[PDB]
This record gives sequence, C-alpha cells and structure tokens, in this order.
Amino acid sequence: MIVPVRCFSCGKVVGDKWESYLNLLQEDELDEGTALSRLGLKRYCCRRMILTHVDLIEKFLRYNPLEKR
Amino acid sequence: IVMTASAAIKTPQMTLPIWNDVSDEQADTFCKSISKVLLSEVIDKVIVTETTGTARSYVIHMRFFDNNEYSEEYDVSKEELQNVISNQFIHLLEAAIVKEIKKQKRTTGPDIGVAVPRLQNSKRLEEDNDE
Amino acid sequence: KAQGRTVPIPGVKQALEKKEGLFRKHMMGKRVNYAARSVISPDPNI
Amino acid sequence: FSIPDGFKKCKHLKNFPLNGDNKQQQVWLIKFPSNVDISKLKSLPVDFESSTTMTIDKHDYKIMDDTDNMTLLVPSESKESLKIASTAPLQFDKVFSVSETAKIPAIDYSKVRVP
Amino acid sequence: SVVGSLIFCLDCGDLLENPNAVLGSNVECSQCKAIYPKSQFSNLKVVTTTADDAFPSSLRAKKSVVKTSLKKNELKDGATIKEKCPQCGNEEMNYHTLQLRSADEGATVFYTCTSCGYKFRTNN
Amino acid sequence: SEIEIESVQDQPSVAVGSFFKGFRAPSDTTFDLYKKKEKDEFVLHGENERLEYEGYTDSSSQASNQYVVGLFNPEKKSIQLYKAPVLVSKVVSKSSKNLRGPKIK
Amino acid sequence: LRLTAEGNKWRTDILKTSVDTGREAAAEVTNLDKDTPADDPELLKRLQEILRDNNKSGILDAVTSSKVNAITSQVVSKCVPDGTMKKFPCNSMQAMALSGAKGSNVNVSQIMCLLGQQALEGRRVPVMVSGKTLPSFKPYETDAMAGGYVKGRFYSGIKPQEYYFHCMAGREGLIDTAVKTSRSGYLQRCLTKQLE
Amino acid sequence: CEFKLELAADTEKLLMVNIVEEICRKSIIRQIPHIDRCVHPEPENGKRVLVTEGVNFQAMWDQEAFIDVDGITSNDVAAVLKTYGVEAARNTIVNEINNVFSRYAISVSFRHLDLIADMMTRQGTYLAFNRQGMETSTSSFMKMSYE
Amino acid sequence: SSRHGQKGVCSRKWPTIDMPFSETGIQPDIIINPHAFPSRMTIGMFVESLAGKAGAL
Amino acid sequence: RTADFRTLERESRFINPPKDKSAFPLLQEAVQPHIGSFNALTEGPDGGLLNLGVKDIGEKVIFDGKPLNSEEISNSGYLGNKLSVSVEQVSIAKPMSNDSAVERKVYPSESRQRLTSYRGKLLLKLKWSVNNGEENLFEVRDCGGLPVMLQSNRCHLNKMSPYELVQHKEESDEIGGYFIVNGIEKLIRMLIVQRRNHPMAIIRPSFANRGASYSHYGIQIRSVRPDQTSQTNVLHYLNDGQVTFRFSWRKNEYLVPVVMILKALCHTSDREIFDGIIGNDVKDSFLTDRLELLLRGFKKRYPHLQNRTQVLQYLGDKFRVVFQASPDQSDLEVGQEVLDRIVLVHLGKDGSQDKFRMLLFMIRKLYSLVAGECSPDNPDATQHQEVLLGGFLYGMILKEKIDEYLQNIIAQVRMDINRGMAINFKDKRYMSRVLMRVNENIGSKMQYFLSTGNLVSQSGLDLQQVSGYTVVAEKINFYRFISHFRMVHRGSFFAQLKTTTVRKLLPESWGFLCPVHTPDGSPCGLLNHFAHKCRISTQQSDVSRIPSILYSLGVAPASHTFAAGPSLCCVQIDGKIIGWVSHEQGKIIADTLRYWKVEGKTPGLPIDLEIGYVPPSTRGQYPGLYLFGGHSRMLRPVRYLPLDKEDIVGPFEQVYMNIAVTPQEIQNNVHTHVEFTPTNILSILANLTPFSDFNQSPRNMYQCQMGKQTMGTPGVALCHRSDNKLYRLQTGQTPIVKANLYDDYGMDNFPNGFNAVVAVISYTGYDMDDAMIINKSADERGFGYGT
Ligand SMILES: [Zn+2]
Ligand SMILES: [Zn+2]
Ligand SMILES: [Zn+2]
Repeated sequence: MIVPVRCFSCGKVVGDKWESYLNLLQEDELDEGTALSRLGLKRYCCRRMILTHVDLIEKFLRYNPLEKR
Repeated sequence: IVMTASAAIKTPQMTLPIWNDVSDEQADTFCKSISKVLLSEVIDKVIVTETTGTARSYVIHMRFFDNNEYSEEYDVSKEELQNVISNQFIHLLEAAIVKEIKKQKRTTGPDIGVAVPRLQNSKRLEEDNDE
Repeated sequence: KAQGRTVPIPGVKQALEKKEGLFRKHMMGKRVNYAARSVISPDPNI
Repeated sequence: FSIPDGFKKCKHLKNFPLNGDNKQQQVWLIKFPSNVDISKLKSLPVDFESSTTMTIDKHDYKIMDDTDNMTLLVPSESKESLKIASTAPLQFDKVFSVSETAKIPAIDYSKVRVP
Repeated sequence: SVVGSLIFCLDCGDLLENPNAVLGSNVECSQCKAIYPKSQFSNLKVVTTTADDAFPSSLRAKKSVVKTSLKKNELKDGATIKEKCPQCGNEEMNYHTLQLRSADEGATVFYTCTSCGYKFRTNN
Repeated sequence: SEIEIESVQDQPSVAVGSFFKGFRAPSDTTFDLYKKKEKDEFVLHGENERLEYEGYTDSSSQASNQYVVGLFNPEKKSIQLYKAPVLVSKVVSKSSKNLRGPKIK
Repeated sequence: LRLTAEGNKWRTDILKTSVDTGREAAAEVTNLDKDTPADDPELLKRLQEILRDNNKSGILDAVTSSKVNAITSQVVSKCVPDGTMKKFPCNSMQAMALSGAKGSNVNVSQIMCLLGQQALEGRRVPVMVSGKTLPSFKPYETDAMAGGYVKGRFYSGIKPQEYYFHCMAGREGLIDTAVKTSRSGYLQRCLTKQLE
Repeated sequence: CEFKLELAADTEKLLMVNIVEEICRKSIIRQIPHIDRCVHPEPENGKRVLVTEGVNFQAMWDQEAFIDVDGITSNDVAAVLKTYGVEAARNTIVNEINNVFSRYAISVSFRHLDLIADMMTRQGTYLAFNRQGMETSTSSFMKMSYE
Repeated sequence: SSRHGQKGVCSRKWPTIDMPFSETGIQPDIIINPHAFPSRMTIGMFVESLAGKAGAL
Repeated sequence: RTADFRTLERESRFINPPKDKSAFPLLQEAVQPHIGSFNALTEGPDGGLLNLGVKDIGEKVIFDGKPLNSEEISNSGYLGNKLSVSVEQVSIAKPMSNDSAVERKVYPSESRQRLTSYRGKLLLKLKWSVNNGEENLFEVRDCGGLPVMLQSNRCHLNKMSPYELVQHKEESDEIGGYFIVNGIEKLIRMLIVQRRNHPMAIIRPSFANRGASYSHYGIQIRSVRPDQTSQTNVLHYLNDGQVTFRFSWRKNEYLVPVVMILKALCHTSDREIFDGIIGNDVKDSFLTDRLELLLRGFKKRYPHLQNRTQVLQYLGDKFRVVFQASPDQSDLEVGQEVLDRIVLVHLGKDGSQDKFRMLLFMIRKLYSLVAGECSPDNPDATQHQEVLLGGFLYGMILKEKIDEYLQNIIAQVRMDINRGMAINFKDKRYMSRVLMRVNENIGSKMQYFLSTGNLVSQSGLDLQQVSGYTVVAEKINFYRFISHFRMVHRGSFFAQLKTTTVRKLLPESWGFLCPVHTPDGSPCGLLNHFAHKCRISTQQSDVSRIPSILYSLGVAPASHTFAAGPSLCCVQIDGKIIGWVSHEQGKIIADTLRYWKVEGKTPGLPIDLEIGYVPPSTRGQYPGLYLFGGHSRMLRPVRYLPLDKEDIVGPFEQVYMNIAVTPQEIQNNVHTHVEFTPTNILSILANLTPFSDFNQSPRNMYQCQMGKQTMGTPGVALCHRSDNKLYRLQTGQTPIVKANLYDDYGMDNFPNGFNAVVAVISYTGYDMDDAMIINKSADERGFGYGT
C-alpha cells in the first residue's frame, strides 16, 4: 500500500523519503543507487526498503465510491 | 502370507541345492531338462500353401531351427519332436479347424441396429499433496 | 431384506454396521473427556 | 442419362495418329500444372530416369519418369466418338510427371551460429 | 482378372463366387450374367509364411544381430560413492536416487555394498 | 537432351478414363464426351447390352492439374501433343435400379 | 559449494572422456567391431531394431548407464574432497553430510560435481518413435547427454536439455507416491485383532 | 516336418497360418508338472543352488543324482505343509517374512516372526489373519468387533 | 517460503536483542537453518542471496 | 548496462491508466484461447459456431392426425399435415437491464456486487415450416439469460482501454476469460482430446473383452464437424478376419460391417475396394487373404445387397428407431441420414467420395498394425492430441440444448394431437400457444453447466467424463488466478487409473506443456499447465488453396492414382486424402512447403499451418504427409534457420523435426530450426522462479504450488467486490532478483511477497528442517502483515 514507517530490520524512518526519492529520479535524473545515498540510506536493509517499494495505494485510490466518474 | 495364506502364490519357486560332483555345465544341461519346452520355441518358419483343386489342400511345412541348435538350447531330440507332432499337435490342429468351421456357420455376422456394450470424490482426486 | 420403496430407512442391523460399526466406532474406539489437540512446535529448552 | 445441366455433347473431335507398326510407335503421358502455358513451350528437355531440369519464366520444374489401371480412349472417327485402344486394352510406353521444384536456401551458419 | 485366391469380373469388377459352391462347367457373376469360365483360371495357390514375430524364443532371440541377453557376470550396479560400510568397513559403495513422498520431503538414497552385496535405504 | 514439339492442340480430341485393375469391355461400344463452359469439366457416358459406363472429371484435380497425351517418333525425335482430360469412370450393371419399399414395417 | 581451480580442472578432464562413452556403449550392444562411426548407416539401422523392442532397449540402456555411471564415480572420487576449495571442518556442506546432521555425499556430489545419469523407471530417458529423445537431439543420437546423462552441477547450473530430463526423473518419484495402492493399515489391523 | 490337410468344398476360405501359429505356442514338447522354467543363478552366500519357477517336490525327488533332497527349499508355504508337515511350513513362514524385510534392509526380531508363524500354525494348518482364520476363536465379542 | 520451494513454519518470533547482529548493525528479518539446504539442494536460493544483497547496495 | 526494474515507469502507470493499447500484451495472450474460443461462437466466417450448430441439428418433424378426404389408397398412406420445426439464426446480446421499457447497460462490477449472473439475452429465429414450406412461420424467441464471458465478443469491457476499465470499477489490465455466475467467477477448464481428423492405430486390451474373437488392434479417428461437435468412428479387426465399424448414437454403441458402410457411400465394385486398400503390393499374401474374408463375408451375409441404394435401405430399416428419423422418411433417406451424421463427419455432406477414400486408408493402416508394418500411435502422447477450449465446449452444449428445445416443441404437439386434437399448424395462434407451453429458458440450463460443471446431454458429446467441466476462478492471489487460464486437464476419467504412462512427462510436450508446473500428489502429471509462448488455434483459413499448391508440387490425385500402403506417401489436408507420392518426394514437398510458408510472398499458404511429415521406417509410425490447419491445435513459435524468420510448429510435426535450443548448439546437415529463448518451454509461474536452472527438479515444482498458495495481492478493485474470502498482503515489494518476464506480465500490479534480510544460520535452536525464525521487531514494524 503506502511507504512503511521505519525499516523492518533496524527501525530507521523511511516513510518521509518516498516522494523525495521519485523527485531525485525524475527532476534530478539520478540513478537508483545515488538517489538512496542522498536520502541517507547506507545499510542495504534501509536501501531495499524504499528501492523495492511498490506503492499500490496510487492504484487502489483510483476506485472511489464517494466521487462520481 | 499373513493376510490371505494363499495356496496359489503369484511367483511359486523351489530352491534346489546342487551337489559338488555336478559341474556348472551339467547343472545348466539339467536346467534345460526340466524347463518347459513349447513347439513355438523350436520352429523357425511355417509355410502354408493353400491350393483349391478337384477340396481345400493345405500344405503345412514346419521349418525348424537346426537339429544341433535346439538340442543344445532346449535339450530336445528329433525323436521327441516327432512324437509331439504325430500325437498332440495334429489332434489339437484338427480340433481348432473344426471349431473355426462351426464358428463360421453359427453367427453369419453382427446384429445391425441392436445396441452392443460400450468400450469403457472428483474434487478430492484433483487435490494436491498440501491440500 | 425388505422390498424397494419408490435410500431406505436403516434397520437395527444397519445401526450396528453403519460404517465401521457400533463396535468399532463407539466401543473399541471412543471420543474422550480431559483431552486437547494442537499444532506441535519445536523446543530444545524443555 | 442426358443430365447434368449446362453440358453439351462433343460432335467435332480432332484426328489422332494411331498405327502401331512393327522403327516402332511410342505413346507418352505427361502431367503439367495449371501455372505453366503449354502453347508457349515448343520444346521440352527430358532424359531417362528421375534426373531432369527445366526453367520456364523464373519458375523451375522437374520431369519425374516412372516405368510403372488407366485405360486410353482414342477416337476412331469424329462420329464414332471415343473407343478403347487395342492392338491384340492398351498401356503407355513411357509415363512422365512435371513437378514444380523450389530451391531452398543454404543456412548461413557463419551468421546464425554465434558463440 | 484372377489374383491369388480371388477372381474378379473383367466387365464390372465384382468378386466371383468359388467354383466349388456353384454348379459345374459354368460360373456367373451376381451383377451381370457374363459367360464364364474360359477354363484357364486353374487350381490357384497362395504361399502364406509365418509372422516371424509369431514364435518368441531363446533361440530366435540369439538369431538377432543385436544383444538381446545380458551376461550373468557382466552386471555393473545401475555408480559408486566413498561411504563407510556398516557391515564391516569398506570404501566402495554403490548408490541409487529418487524423490519419494511430497515435493517438500528430501531426496532418498539407496546404498548397496560391494564386498557382500547388502541393499540399503536412508533419507539422511 | 532437349526434345522438340511439332504441334499442340487445346481443343477436345482424345481422352483418358481410369476404371479399375483388369478392365477389358466388349471393345465395340462407344463413349459420348461432354463439356461445360475458367476450367472446363468433362463427362463420359457409354452403353452396353448388360453394362453401362459413367465417367466424370474431379473438380479439385481439374483446376490444379492439366493432363496432356503425346505420340513419340523414334527417328524424327518429335512429339505431337494433345490435351486429354482424366475421367474417373465407374461401371453400373443390369442388377442396378433394384429397390424395396420406402418404409418397411 | 565451490571447487578449487585444480579440482575443477580434474572435473572437466574426466567428463571429457564421457563424450566417447555414448557411442562406445551403442557400438557394444549393437555388436560392431573396430568401433564404427556415430553416423554409420548400418549402426543407425541396428539402433532402430533396438528402439522397437522393450527388451533390446533395456540391454542398451543398462550398458550405457553402467559405463556413464563409472565416469560419474571417477569424477566424485577425484574431486570430493581432495578437489573442494573449502575443506572439512570449515566446509559446512561437507561437514553436515559426514556428521550425519543432514544430507549425504551423494547430494554433495550433485551440488559440486554432476547430477549424473537421469534414471527413469529403471532405464534411461524415454525416446520418441522418430528415434529422438528431444526435438533438439539427432534421431538415434549415440551421445550420453541425449540419453539423460547430466554433466552439469547445481552450483554451475544445468542446460535446458538436462533441465527437461531432470524434470522427468524428479516428477517420476512423485508419480509413484500418487500410484501406490499398497497400505500397511489393514495388514496391521488383521494381526492386532487376532494377537491382542 | 511336412503334412497335407484335405478339407471339403463347403469349408471354403480359412486363415490357416494364424490357426497354426496359435496351436504351436499352445503345444508343449516336454513339461514337468506345475514347473515352467528352471534357471541357474549366482551362488547365494556360497551355496550352489537352482531356482525353479514352479513347485513339485515328488518330481525333484527323482533327481537325487543332481539335487540334495534334504535341502530342497520352496517359498510356497501350503505346498511345503502338504508334503513336509506343519513344522516345515512354520519354518517357511518365518524365513519368507524375513526375506521381505531383509530385502528392504529392515531388521525385525525373529521372536516376532516365530510368534506370528506359531499363531498361523496353532490349528496344525496354515491359517491367515482374516475372517476365515478367526472362525476358530472363543470370543464372539472379539469376532463382532472385527466385521 | 522463498521462491525456491523452501517452506517452513514460524517456530518463534525472536527478539532483536536476542537475534544475531551483523557487523553493519543489521539483524536478519528471517532465519533459515543451514540443515535445510543439503537435502533439498536449492542452490538457486544461495545465488539469490548474494544477488539480492548486490542489488540492494 | 543492467536488467533493472521500472520504478518511475511503474508509478506513472499506476496514477495514469493508459487510454491507448493496454500494457503487457502477453497477459491478454494468456487468456487468448479462452476469449478467442467464445468470440468464434458468433463472430468470424460462416456466422460463428452457434449458427453452424443450428444448421446441423436441422428439422424436427410431426404429423397431424387428420385425413385427406380425397375422392382412394392415398387416404390410408396420408400421414396428415407436416410440421418441420428448426432454428435458422442464433443471436447473443451484451448484458442489459430493462425496467419493461427502456434498456440499460449492466457492467461486470454490478453483477459481482448484486451477487447475480453476468447474462446476455439469447435470441434464436425459430422456423415453423408446414407441408414442406407451403406456409412458413418465423418468430424470434427470447430463450433466457445466457452467461457471457468477460472481455469477449459479447462483453462490455472488450473495447475498453486501461483508463476505461478503472472508471468501470475493473482492474487496469483485466484479463477476463471467466463467467460471473451468482456472484462466483467460474471458468470452463481446457481438456486434452484426440487430434481431429487423423486415423490412429491403437492396441487396446479393452477392445478384446467387449465382443467375441476381438483383437487388441484397431483404428480410431475423432472426426469434428465445422460447429466443433465431434463424432468418433472406430475400426475393429476380428480374429475371423472381419473388420467392423463402431460408433455412438444417443448413449449406445453400434457395430456394422465396414464393407457395408463402404458400399453405402458411393457405387463401387469389389475390385475398386481391392485397389483402394491393396496398392501395387498385390503379392502380399497376408493382405490377399484378409480382403477375401471381407468381400466373400459380405456376399455370404448380404447376397441381396447388390447396389448402393439397397445397402442404404438396409441401413435405414435397422436404424429408423434409434435415429428417430420417421414416419415419412424413406429407408434411403434414413440410410443417408445415418451416413451424413455418423461416418467421417469431418469431410461432411457432399463428400462421400472423400469419406470412401479415407475409409480404405483406415483399413490398410489397420492391416499394417496387425502385420506389424506399423507401430501403434500413442493416445497419451502430446503429438496425437489437441485442446478442447471452453468456448467451443460451451457452443457444443448450447447446440445440444437447442436440439432439446426443438424436441420439446414436437413433444407438446404430440401431447396435443394425442388428446384434444386442438387446431391446425397454419394458425399463428396455435404456434404461440405451443411455444408458451414449452420451457424455452436455455439461459438457466447453460447457467447450471457453469454453476455445477455437470454435463447434462442426450449424446454425452465425444467426452468420457460427466462432471467437473467448470471450476471456480480462485483469486486468492494473481499467480493462482492467471495459472487457471493456462491449466489443462487430461480428463476426470483418467484420474481414476492405475496406469502411470498418462502422468509421465514426455519429450512430445517440449514447448507445449510445461515440465515444471504440475501439482504434487493426486493431480501429478494430470493437471498440466501450458508453456508461456504456447498458443491454441481458434479457426482455419486458406485451407482450400493448399490442394492446388500440393498438386502443382507433384502430388498425384488419389481419384486417378489408385495405389495405397506404407510403401507410398499419403497426402492429407485436415483428414482429407488428396493424393499419393513417393516417400523421397514426400519430404521434398514437406520442406518446400515450409519455405513458401515463412515467406510472405505466397498468399494461399498460412504461417499457422501444421506440416506433419512422417518418413518411412522399419516397424515405426504409419508414413504420410498429414497437413493440419483446423481449430484447437497446439502451436508454438520457433526461428526457421533459412531466411531467419518465425515459424509456427505443432506437437505432431515436431516429433521428426530437429530444433536446436541455443544458436551455438546448431549442428550442420542435422538441424532445420532453433529456439528464440529456452524460456519458451516453461509456464508463466515456472519462468518467474529465480535461477530455476540451479535448483533441484521437485523444488521448482513446489514453488509453482507455493506461489499459488501465497498471501499476495488478489486485486486493487476490492472495494467493488463481494467474494467468499480474499487474502491481502499489506506491504507488497518488487523483487530485486527477478526474471525479466515478471515485468512482461506486469506482476508488479500484484506483489506476491517481500524482500527480507535472510541469514542461513543455526543460532536460536528453535529452527530445524521444517521450522524457521521471524524477527520480533520486524513483525512489530509490519513485516509480512496481512488481512
Ligand atoms: Zn534498516
Ligand atoms: Zn460381372
Ligand atoms: Zn562390507
């Protein structure tokens, strides 16, 4: 669904780094690796957390029984 | 054994302890002497020359393997072959031809229109080992 | 041993031999009191 | 008989040179596809056995020859229509069949098998 | 036309009856009442040989160009692995592999001794 | 070995009709040829005292294959070609045109 | 799971003799002197005779299997353990098999050396009416690989032909577990009721 | 071997080759009763033996010049019982059950097999563990709880 | 289970303080016993382990 | 520089569902045999299978109990007024809802939420012909709500782009292929059935135990009608030397002498039958005697039958009751009706000459099997089978229900004429009265089949089983759901057999049936899954232009040649024997056909055509050039070495074909084709397994079963669903280690797991063989949490 709060392995907050990661890939045009480093993710456990995140919530939200069309 | 105590076992066997004075060649010759020999085992070719004249003439020629070949492979003599053909085989052949003539004249053909017999848990059988 | 009626009602013989039978299902074997069932988990400290 | 509809009887039939003397006479049968034009070709290259080669307007052909039922009907007269050929039934001396053959390309191994 | 034990009409092609069943001197076709015979049909014969596969024997097997029987002595087990023999203590020990039970269950190994010839079955 | 052709006839003249293995016939009867007007279909018909002959051309074979018959010379080495249609001929007997009631019991 | 450069050299050299084995065994069962070529017309006719008979194919399979399995045993005896990069007690894969904790030297050899000949219902790989064991192999191919002999190991990986053949032998066991009507339930129930 | 067969004009067509073929594989040249084939296997634990695919002791008794008649083994328990007695059949049961387990390298104490064999031979016959063998048992309640 | 047919039941939910800790300061999310691999021969998982680590870094 | 994951591309597509062509075409190619099968029911040439089916069931006759009163022997013979009832056209409508006046569109989402069926109005133009069309009455009759397949010809979603699907409460890349019946998604399971229009020489001990002096040898051809209904014809070799024709009508088997069924088709002589079976091999004493037994036996048993008409009349007289064709139909009409409906139906009506040629070929193949010249064809092998698609099966049972529907109209009229007599057939009032006294709800009957899987039929079709034709399209996770539409079963009847040969993985399955993806235990080797690049034939085309190409390539016409046996090559196109050639030339034609097939220069030769060449062998398969183009065929793409272009291959032709796996393994003079990627031989789930070429065989198999049982993502449109039970992983993650085909199927839309730090360690003491440890602090942080 959404970006998890804290890394499953150690507990480093990762939830504030999702939207910032896409901005480093889009606007800054950086590679996956360097973008994660600039966010402050050096442990491979914290690295995979954001890198491997799917974000199905954006797909899920497109079905809204409260708004027409 | 335990469940049925069968008098009619699938593979009935006998273990025969051979002496020391009986050689490996002698024992193999003895094996041949007891082993069941069929006419099929000594025949190489059968040529039937069906000629109709005057009467259905059937010239049956029994081409066997060489005399020394089947005598060394089945321990069967030419005299032994003569007795079986002249007493068993011809009487068995005559009975088979007579039976085939009767079977030909009995039923002329299958009955047309009359139905004949057909040639030949469901979810449980489709369940995998983990299911 | 009774005539076919247009599955029939089971007789007292059928009651004693329903499946495995009254003797096998309720005498030789029985459901018991003061008993529990659970998935087993390993433990080297016990 | 008279049936089927749209079928007209053949009154005029061209002459066939049939004699069968003895320095002898030979009757040949040839099979041809609908794609090739018989009136265009005025010469046909053919040799004994299965080995044959032919090229008519980009298309390649092969004339299969076989030694060995069909019955030949030759017209005796235009009014007598058709009658069975005989000398003493009649069989063809040599039978041929034209088959369209295409040249399959050799595999470019140096281009397809790559380490 | 006459072919082997069969005889067909040259006019229609219907199979003609046996000369023994019908009346003597003359024979006729069921389709067209054609004048027959020409008396040149003769007492025909048909040479019928055995199936060659009809008599399966130890001698017929030996007549085959390829090896049909394996030697009693020349029988090498199925492979050899360096495993300690439980019988006395041997290095050379034969083996066999297959996957029994579930797809989750491990691989079963079937060991075989060389010194005595003792079979085995152990998963781990 | 290139063999030369003298003449080619695209008009009906000589025809070939396959019956069966061992066909003789009285060798005095006539066969009436018919034609229909891309590819022309031919029909053969003959009559006898005890027999009757009927032939036709295969629809799948006519449009795809073109059969020709020629006469060869041993000295001149020239062939006179004439188009011949192959007719699948069947022979009907006096025994034919025999039938029982349309509905029996 | 790794072999040393020395140990891996031994593996490739013993497995280099396995290519000849396929045709050698095929020439032995067929009975042909001087060891005829793999593309010999008389040999290919002789192998067809073998293909049509269940017994004749059995003699061919048992001879070729015993010969390729002898090549397997050689690879395993040389490479394990004298050719393994990491050695006992530190090589835990080796340690678990020797200690009896889990696994055997057979599993260890499939991982580090070769899977060997894939045996299906006592014989080799099933063959089509065309004489082909797979659409990739030549009809009546006199090669060990075509018969199901896997030179590949699970460490280095297995080729698609070997993969399909391993799939056959792997499933074969699970099929036997599905078709096994024999149960010890009633046999024990009959004894216990009379011996209680 | 050549022989001519004369049939009537009414017998007409017949497939003689197929008829002959079937009778040849049915015709026995020589057969010793109840025995099909006698083979020579590899000596079992050093013992020179011959394995028969059939059972007839009285026939083998005549082959005293080749076979040691006091050591002639057989897997068929009922056949052994009929000729050599209940104790011999009892010994065949303990040996045969042991062959089933020893092949799969499973060791079962002979104390178990001997008890099972003694229970099968308790009536001097060869009783099996089933409804038939059970008929000769005192407890009707035990019988009722079986089937 | 991993994508290599190595299924196992959850024996316990081990505390991070009691869990083995890496040089990096990471404690594993899941612990697989080494005695699983010699019988199953799931080497695909072994190469998946060093591939997944390389790709995460 | 790498084989990376699309992160920026993925998230953009999540927010923006495409308005153009949907992404991941392979996902739609997975449900291609399902949607295509149902699409061919109405759309395509000849007006679809359903219009062909009602054209094949024909008329249903009943006569009025009224006299002629003519000023006569005609009065006694007068049966009354004729009533021939049939169905000309069959219409299917997209799901609608009327409220009695104006109709409204009803979408699948509504059907799921309402817990109802996604039905479409079934219409069929009934023909009420009196006294052989002296007055005709037509009426378009509403025959209930027929359950429609999703994303098909009659579904509202088929046109819709990913954007439109989301706006209609469905998945962005919705596959379809299933039916919404009472809120439950149910699909028709694909079946493995005998390859159409091919004589199969089979040895079966079953054939012996049925009758007297019956052998193991026999021939079996599964003839299929253009409407996809099948009719199997079996040939039996009796020990007497007699050959009998076996068939089935209603649910009963019937036996007739082959020499009788031959003489009924077309007028022939005994020598024409002789030349037809025995070619130039006249000296073969084995054949010389067997054929004499047939011809003399027929002359002995039936001496009266001397012409084609008498034979047809004798056949009509004995089958007038079973075929129910009565009481004005002559024995000649009933006789021909038996032939047209039973004997080699794949060649159909106005093809009796073709049926005669094919029957003689079957007798020669039968005699080659008895002698040993020919090895028996294996029915369990992939080469001698095709795949009965769900949509085709649906069309077959529909044809059965409309046949029943017409029988019921006649039954009501028979009730009427046997009592009150009522009125005449020319009155529209009477027709309307009969029609509303007949149960016309075919929709409910078709809804039953999709709700129970139980096959209720008068013929029983050409299938052995009667249950489990339908299964719930289980959506516990997408991996299990997509595998359903790629799963194929041999048959429920085969599951209850001691034979292991059926379950055995064979080389014939290479690239068609996946070697990995098969369940453990009871369904092992029975419940197979197709390869990801494997395709199934929906129809046939350009088949009529191929004989012209063959005849030009040197194929001698079968009508003129008259020579048969294994000594010569037999050329056939969809079971239609067209000619005869030598075995040398036979391969030349087969190789040159493939060349002009891959080349886009030839208009009459399609790339999807199967060229099944069988070379001559010593006691091997029956040789011939058996070409195929028809429906249900198994097809796969390969790279053809000359020209370097794609070629479509079937399991029958592959057996003799040399296809290299990798281009580096291509051997000279012994290879004609090469694979595109070896990944083409595996299923979707089998390809998704990382480094599967490094794992032991049963572990790769168990992973397919595992991924199917995982708590992953069953969908994202859940707020508009009402399913029995769903399992949803909250924190889904994209695999770092993955096959590139994971993206090709867009599996990121449905994550099945999570990337975890896994240490291969024995430390806690609680982990050992079947037990593993999970981190407490990881679980506390939401690791592997599900709902
Ligand atoms: Zn972390
Ligand atoms: Zn006649
Ligand atoms: Zn030892």
